[PDB]
Amino acid sequence: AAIDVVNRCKELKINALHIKLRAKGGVETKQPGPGAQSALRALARSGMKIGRIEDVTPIPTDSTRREGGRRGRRL
Amino acid sequence: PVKRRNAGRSQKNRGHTRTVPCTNCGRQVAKDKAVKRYTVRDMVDPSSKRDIQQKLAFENEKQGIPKLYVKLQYCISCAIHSRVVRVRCAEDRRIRRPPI
RNA sequence: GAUUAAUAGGGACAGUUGGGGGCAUUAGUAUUUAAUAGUCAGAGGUGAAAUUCUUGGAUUUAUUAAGGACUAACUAAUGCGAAAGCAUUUGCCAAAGAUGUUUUCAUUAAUCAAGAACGAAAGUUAGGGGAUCAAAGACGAUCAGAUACCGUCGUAGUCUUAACUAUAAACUAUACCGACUCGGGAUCGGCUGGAAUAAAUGUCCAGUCGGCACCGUAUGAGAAAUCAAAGUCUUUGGGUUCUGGGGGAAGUAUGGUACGCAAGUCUGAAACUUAAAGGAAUUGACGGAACAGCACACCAGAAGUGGAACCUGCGGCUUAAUUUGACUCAACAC
RNA sequence: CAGGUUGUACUUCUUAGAGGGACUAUUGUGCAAUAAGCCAAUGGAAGUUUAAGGCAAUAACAGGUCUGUGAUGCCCCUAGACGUGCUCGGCCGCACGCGCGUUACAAUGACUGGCGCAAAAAGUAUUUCCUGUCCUGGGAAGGUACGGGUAAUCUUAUUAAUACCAGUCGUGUUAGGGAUAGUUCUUUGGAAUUGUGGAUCUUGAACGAGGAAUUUCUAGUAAGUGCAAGUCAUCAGCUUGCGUUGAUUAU
Ligand SMILES: [Mg+2]
Ligand SMILES: [Mg+2]
Ligand SMILES: [Mg+2]
Ligand SMILES: [Mg+2]
Ligand SMILES: [Mg+2]
Ligand SMILES: [Mg+2]
Ligand SMILES: [Mg+2]
Ligand SMILES: [Mg+2]
Ligand SMILES: [Mg+2]
Ligand SMILES: [Mg+2]
Ligand SMILES: [Mg+2]
Ligand SMILES: [Mg+2]
Ligand SMILES: [Mg+2]
Ligand SMILES: [Mg+2]
Ligand SMILES: [Mg+2]
Ligand SMILES: [Mg+2]
Ligand SMILES: [Mg+2]
Ligand SMILES: [Mg+2]
Ligand SMILES: [Mg+2]
Ligand SMILES: [Mg+2]
Ligand SMILES: [Mg+2]
Ligand SMILES: [Zn+2]
Repeated sequence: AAIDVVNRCKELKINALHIKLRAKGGVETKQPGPGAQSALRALARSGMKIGRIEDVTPIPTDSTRREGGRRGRRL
Repeated sequence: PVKRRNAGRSQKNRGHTRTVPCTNCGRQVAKDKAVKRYTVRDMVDPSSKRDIQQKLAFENEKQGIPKLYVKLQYCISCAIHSRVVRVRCAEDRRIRRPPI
C-alpha cells in the first residue's frame, strides 16, 4: 500500500507528508492496528520525507454504549 | 472462605461505583475492580525509529516523535488470561506497590 | 421557694466542607444520520469465513448541521447520601455533618409490634422520544446436533413525562445506642499554636475533634479462614428490636374484608421421605490455570521401518490336535 | 629378503603383577553479585562424572512367573489315570490383520581375476571335542595316510569381510534383484517326504527408493562389514558379544 502511495506522490512532486494516525476509535478500541507501524515505516523507507506527527483517534468525552454484550465477547 | 479482604474492588464509603467497558472484551466491570494500567509507549519499533528519524523534515525535533498514551482498563477474566495480572501465593497476594 | 448542668439529647449562632437533593441554565468530544465538497474499488466482519454494505459511489477525507444518550482522562483503600444511589459550566431553592462556642433549653433520651417516607435493574399502564447498544426475532457461521458461545441485522426495552411495581450476592453476607481494652504512620473536614519563603483560599511542623481506611501486634476471641472486634462469655446479665433450631419436601400447598391492572409481593404450612446435608483447613490426585526443571523430547541432522519378496512371532481361520503363558509403554526373535 | 640355530644377553613390541598417573592441572582484568561453578586456550595418554558398564533408597503396580525349582497353601486327576512310556501326527496347517527382521530396488554398482589387513570367543570321561598336514572327487564332501592340542604350547598367533588393483558388463526388469520352482549329488540323523543344512545345471517373480504414520541415534558413535559364543546330532533371517571400514549434524 505504502509504496504504491509513495510512487504516486513522487509524480505529483510531493516530498513530505504530515502524518495523522488513527485507530477505529470512538467507542471501539483506541490501539492502532498491526499495519500502523509497518505503513509508517514503509512510507519513509520509500524515500518520503516525514513532517509533523499526530495521533487523531476519535475520543469520546463520553460514550454511547459499546457493541459488546453486557458481558462482552465470550470466548 | 473470604478470599480477599478487599474483595477485589478498592471501593469503600459508598454504595455504587461507575462501570467501565473492558478494553479487551468490552464487558462491564466496576471501576474499582478494573485492572487499570496507564501505558505510554512509542508508536514505532526502535529499528523503524531509526528509519523515520532519518527522514524527519523538521530537524528541530528533539525526541520529536509523539508517544502513544493509553489508559487501559481490563475486566478480570481478560487481565488474568492476558497475563497483565497473574496468580500469586496467599502471602504475596496482599503486596501493594511491587514493580521493579 | 427553681440541684447540677451529663466527653446525654434538642435548639440558636459563626467560618467552612461535600461527585447529597430539586429546579433552571451550559458545554464537550463520541456513536448514528444528513448536507456540501473530494477521491476512487473495495469496505465490513472472523480463527477462517459468510450473511451484509458498496459505481445510485460505499468505507475513507474536510467543513457544517440534525437528533437522542453519555460525562472519559484527571479518578484515589478520596468525598456526600438513610439506603437505593450521586462526577460538565453557571445561577436559584430548601436541606446536612463535622468543627467552633465561658450561647439557650433542661431529661426533652435509647430501641421499637401499629402505622408511615424512600427503595438498582428488569417489568406494567397512558403519553412522548428513539442516537447507541439490544431480551424476543430474522439471518449468517460453528457443530454429530446448536433454537448456544462468534458475526450481520433487529423489536420491546434502554431516555423521558404522569403513574404502578418493592425485588437483588439490596453484602462488611457482620442490627442500633453506650462504656472499656494495644501500638504506628497516612488520609478527608474543622479548629489551635509554631516555622520557612517569592508572604497565600498555598507550604511545612506540633497539637486535637470528627470521617473512610490501612500496617504491625494481642498473655483477647474463634472449628478454623480469620477478627482491634468477630475482644471485655461457665470468672456466663449495660439498653433495645429482629432472625435459626438436621436435610429435602418448599418459599410449594392452602387461607388471606393484606397488597397489585398484571407480573407477582407479603404472610405461609403439613403429610411424606431421609443419615447426613453443611464450615473452615490438610494431604493427595486431577485441570482445556500460572511458573520452573529434566530426557535424543525438540534443536540440526543421519540410518531407516511403514511400501516389496522372504524368515520369525502375535491374532484370526480351518484342525482329530492345531498344547500354553504373556496384550499401552510394562504382550507380540519374549 | 627369507629360513635354521645361539645366550651367565634384553623388555620396545607381548603377556601382567607392583607402583605411578588426573585433581578439571596451568593460565585467563572470560562469565559468574568473584561462592559454588561454567567457559576458553595451553599442556596432557586421558579432562563430556576421562569412556563403556555393574550395583540400585522409600514406596508402590492385586505387573510376570504354580510350566525353572525335592519352595509351597487350597482345588482337581488317581488304572482303558491329568501318573510313567511306546508308535504316528501337531505346534511350521492358510482369505486375511498386526510386530521384530533378513534381502533388494543397482554405476558410490554387479561380476571375473589379483592382494601374506582383524578381534574376540570356544575345544577331546581318548578315535567321540577343536582340527593342522596328506590323498581322492568337477563339487558339497569323502578317505583314513602322517599328526598336535584339555591348550599363551595344537586348531592359530592364522582364514574374516567391507576396502584396494586390474578386467568384463553399459542405464534397459540389464548379469541390478534374486523370490519361486524341476532333475541330479552330498552331509547330520533309526528316521529328513510336510523341500534339516550344503553342491551343479536350469528357472527367474515383486521391487524403478516407498501413503497416513513412526523407531533409534552425538564419536571409533551412526551406518556398512564380516567373525565368534549361546542354542546344537543336524538347523541362524534370532540373541549375546568381537573386531574392520568409518560418517552427516547438534554439544
Ligand atoms: Mg464485536
Ligand atoms: Mg449495592
Ligand atoms: Mg451536536
Ligand atoms: Mg446534545
Ligand atoms: Mg474529592
Ligand atoms: Mg410507550
Ligand atoms: Mg460440518
Ligand atoms: Mg447492532
Ligand atoms: Mg495556622
Ligand atoms: Mg487461641
Ligand atoms: Mg461464639
Ligand atoms: Mg489487623
Ligand atoms: Mg451470653
Ligand atoms: Mg560412571
Ligand atoms: Mg492380572
Ligand atoms: Mg576330514
Ligand atoms: Mg576356530
Ligand atoms: Mg524333494
Ligand atoms: Mg532353501
Ligand atoms: Mg558348532
Ligand atoms: Mg531365540
Ligand atoms: Zn475483558
